[PDB]
Amino acid sequence: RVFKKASPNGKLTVYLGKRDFVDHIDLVDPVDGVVPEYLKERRVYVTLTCAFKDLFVANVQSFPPEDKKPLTRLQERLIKKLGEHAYPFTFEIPPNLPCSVTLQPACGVDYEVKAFCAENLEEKIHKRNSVRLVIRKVQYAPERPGPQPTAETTRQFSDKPLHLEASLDKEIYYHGEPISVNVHVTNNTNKTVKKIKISVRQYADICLFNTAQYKCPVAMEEADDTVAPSSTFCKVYTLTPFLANNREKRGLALDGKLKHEDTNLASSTLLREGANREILGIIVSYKVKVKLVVSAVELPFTLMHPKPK
Amino acid sequence: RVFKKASPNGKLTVYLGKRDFVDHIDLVDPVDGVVLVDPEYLKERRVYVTLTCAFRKDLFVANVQSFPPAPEDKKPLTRLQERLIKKLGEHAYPFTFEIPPNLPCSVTLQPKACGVDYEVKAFCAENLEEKIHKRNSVRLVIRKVQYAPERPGPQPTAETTRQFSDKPLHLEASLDKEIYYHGEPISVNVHVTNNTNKTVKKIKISVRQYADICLFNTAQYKCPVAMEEADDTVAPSSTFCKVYTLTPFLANNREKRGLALDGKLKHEDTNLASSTLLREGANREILGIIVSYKVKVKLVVSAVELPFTLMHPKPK
Amino acid sequence: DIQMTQSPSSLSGDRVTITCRASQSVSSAVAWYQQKPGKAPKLLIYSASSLYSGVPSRFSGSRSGTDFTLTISSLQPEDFATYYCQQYKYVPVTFGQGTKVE
Amino acid sequence: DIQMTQSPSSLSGDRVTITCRASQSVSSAVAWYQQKPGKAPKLLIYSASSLYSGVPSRFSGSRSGTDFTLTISSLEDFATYYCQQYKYVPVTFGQGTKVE
Amino acid sequence: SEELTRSTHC
Amino acid sequence: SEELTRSTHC
Amino acid sequence: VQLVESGLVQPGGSLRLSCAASGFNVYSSSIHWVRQAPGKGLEWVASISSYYGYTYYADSVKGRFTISADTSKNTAYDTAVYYCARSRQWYSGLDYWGQ
Amino acid sequence: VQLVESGLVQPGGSLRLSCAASGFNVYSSSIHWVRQAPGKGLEWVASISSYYGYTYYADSVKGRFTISADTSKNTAYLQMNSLRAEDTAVYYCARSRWYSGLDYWGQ
Repeated sequence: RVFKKASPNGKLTVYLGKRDFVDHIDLVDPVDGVVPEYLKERRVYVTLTCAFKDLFVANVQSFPPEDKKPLTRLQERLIKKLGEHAYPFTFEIPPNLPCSVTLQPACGVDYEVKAFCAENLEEKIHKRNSVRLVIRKVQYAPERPGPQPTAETTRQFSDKPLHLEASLDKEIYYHGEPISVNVHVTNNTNKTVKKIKISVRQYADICLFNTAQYKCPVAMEEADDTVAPSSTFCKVYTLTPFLANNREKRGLALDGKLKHEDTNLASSTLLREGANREILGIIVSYKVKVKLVVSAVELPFTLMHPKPK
Repeated sequence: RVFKKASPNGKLTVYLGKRDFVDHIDLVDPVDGVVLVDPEYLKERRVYVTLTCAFRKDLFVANVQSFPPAPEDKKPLTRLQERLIKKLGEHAYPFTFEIPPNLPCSVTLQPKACGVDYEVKAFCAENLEEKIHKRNSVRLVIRKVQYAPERPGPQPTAETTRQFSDKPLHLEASLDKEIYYHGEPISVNVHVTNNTNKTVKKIKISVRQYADICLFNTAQYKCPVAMEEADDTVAPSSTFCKVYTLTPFLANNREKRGLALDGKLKHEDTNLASSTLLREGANREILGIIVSYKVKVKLVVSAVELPFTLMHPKPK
Repeated sequence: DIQMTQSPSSLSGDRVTITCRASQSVSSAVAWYQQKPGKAPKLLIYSASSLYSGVPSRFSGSRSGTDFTLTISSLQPEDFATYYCQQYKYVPVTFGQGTKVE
Repeated sequence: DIQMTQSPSSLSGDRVTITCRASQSVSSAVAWYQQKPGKAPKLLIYSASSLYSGVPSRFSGSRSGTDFTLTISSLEDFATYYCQQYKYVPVTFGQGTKVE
Repeated sequence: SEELTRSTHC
Repeated sequence: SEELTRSTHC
Repeated sequence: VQLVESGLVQPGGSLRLSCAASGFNVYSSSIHWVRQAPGKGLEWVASISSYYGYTYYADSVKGRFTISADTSKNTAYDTAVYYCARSRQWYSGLDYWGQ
Repeated sequence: VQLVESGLVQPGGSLRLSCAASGFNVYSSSIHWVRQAPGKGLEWVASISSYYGYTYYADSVKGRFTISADTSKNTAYLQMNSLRAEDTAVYYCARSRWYSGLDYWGQ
């Protein structure tokens, strides 16, 4: 089932067989679709764009040899459906680029598909004749779980240092699920500590001229579980991420949005290779900060949806 | 077989069952048609037809709206209008007008062609107040048209004795009929009786097209559109007859700007302007252009006329 | 130019129906003609419907899209003749190849 | 309120199919549920085509425009079956079709 | 700028 | 100002 | 994994319905309720996906009922059976069902 | 009220075809000629729309044929010249008229 949007003049139509295009970590799926007796100029253009500033822009014309990218499976079915005035187009989406993710009021990055007619790009478009689509490059959790993302710190003061010991079930979590934070401190110190603070913070990397980072919590529980000195403590906690308890937090990262929607929080999205190459746009991720109050440990975890069936 | 034109937005269409409409002399046929819109995307909730006579200054202007059906605006469907709607379905709505007599046919001036124009403009709007958007309208041009009285108008004829020579110089003009068909050979069956003591050099056979117009005031002009000059002398105290022949054709006037044609649809070059017929016996104040012919025959010294209506035959 | 073609080339009171089709949109501006051996043709029908005066009523013009048709309600003994269908919107005019009947 | 409606009302390993009518465009937002009366519904189909985990292969979701439908290619299937609609809030189950 | 007045027969 | 992204299935 | 619920009263009376799942969590749930008169069809009354904090109700009951989710024991809160139900967070039909 | 046309030559040569009507005039109508090779269909060659004064020609005769109308005797002429081998046919003059078909014909 292909979405179609038709131009104000009613001449032009653009087809995209979907707009939640997948990524495989190694490569991003190329866009494909179907775009003159009105536009006597006898030519049409597809422009694929990501915009936050347009991060990247590419241009192709389905109508009327150097663009003969071989016809994709569903796209040929579309041509056969439409006939003589139907012409294929496709885009090699470059990797090293974001997914569709937005900011809480759509702000953030967005992918714009603009199909229009003209004699050449140098000529200005007319709203009377184009179709504008918005799309979502999206990425789903690896099938391979990470390590049990344990972290420890024997915070030293009391000759026997205070021990902070922490574990989760997974680095790779599904969205809307709890996190079974499982912690085992050892308070062999000569003092008491009253409150253990369990939190999840969204960290959001943004870069357009410099690497900018901004963070705020999206899951919280306060545990007054005072651990006495010369004592070790053991119980599992439970946080869970959801956007309702934080609607007031301006600029918090949310998932892709087409025009206006309450699609849930922004999913963390992966880097490519071990190169840590500085991708432009938005990257976010989550860590479980458990902090014993003075009288801290974080366990990194990727959060994103499972692979849709 | 009905004409269609669709607006630049493509959702709006207008229909007319024909683009030339006859005048019966007593009443002039009203327009009928259908305006198409997309009610499912039409939040404007209204549509307009305007039928306008336009002298390239508008004249008679009328506003009708098939949608949303106003029960106070119901006129019964014409057989063609219902034949259209029943084919279009629930999304289509008819309209029909009442063109008042006193309004000319579509006749134009020899070089959009100047002269009157009937311009069926269908457009969408919530109310008449807002300006009409270019992407939101259609513009069909059409003609009111006029045809021969089928009963042959009884023989027109003229005469004049013109004294200088106590004996008279006298002539007659007799022609087959006043109503003529465009392109028909005109048989100018004139006669002259010259008892006088003076000669004549040339007899001048021609046709002239008068052009009545009422826009700034009542105004008039004329143009010759047929011609034959004969050196035929009639001697003193002598009599003569000869059946001359003529026909009018636009080619030899292509350079004579202002000569009237029947209405150019877009940029046609159809036959010269037909002479129209007034209503009633009175000199009623019909708008726009009235054109008519007279055969002029003159003896150059050493003048007879006859009105005629060279206009198309009633189409079969 | 518009090509216009007809079928069948030849065939032998039976009703006669025949059709031809035009290569481009020409509206109803089609003529029809018939002609007995060695004579100039006689006009039957204009604007693909209108029967010209004196023509036997059995001759009748029809249309569908850019396909135009003629029907003779019967093959009278005097109906062995050539026939052309011809468009007249555009110059050059184009007569088809026509039908002989017997 | 999409007054989505369902037919047939009832019928008696054999192949069968059931159809529902949408009052407006609702994209793919349909479901199908098999209920034995006295038992809570259990989901068969999502987005009018997709078989849910563990459902027998007999249950094939079908569509043609605002026509949604179901094909049980072979009838425990003497049970009540509901179509659904959810593109717009509120949802609106239909009258349900039993089998015998 | 590019409409067309092109026929249909009911 | 009033386009729409309806679906179509091949 | 299971879902259960709990909670006869004269016209004008009141009730406190409650439903509990096991093996899985509330926030993975758009908490619906649905009812059925004997021998009749099925009707959505109310739903709450606390993930967004929106409570949805049917027109037939608007304003009368109130729906809320007991997050702390994996639980949420006209003669007809009443079902507490769950759907995903995407909505792919009511897939977990109460007793 | 009837039409006739009147008037062999070596290739590269010429003839005049004289086209004569009776009972009605030329200006009422456009004048045409039409070819007909033996056993084959006809083709519009040239025509003078006498009222308009304009004239048009076909591809297969273009520029080499020419046509004119003698109004003084209700007659028109074909200036056929330089005939090539395929121009052998039974020629007709024609008169028409709005072109309610091509209505009058010679012999």
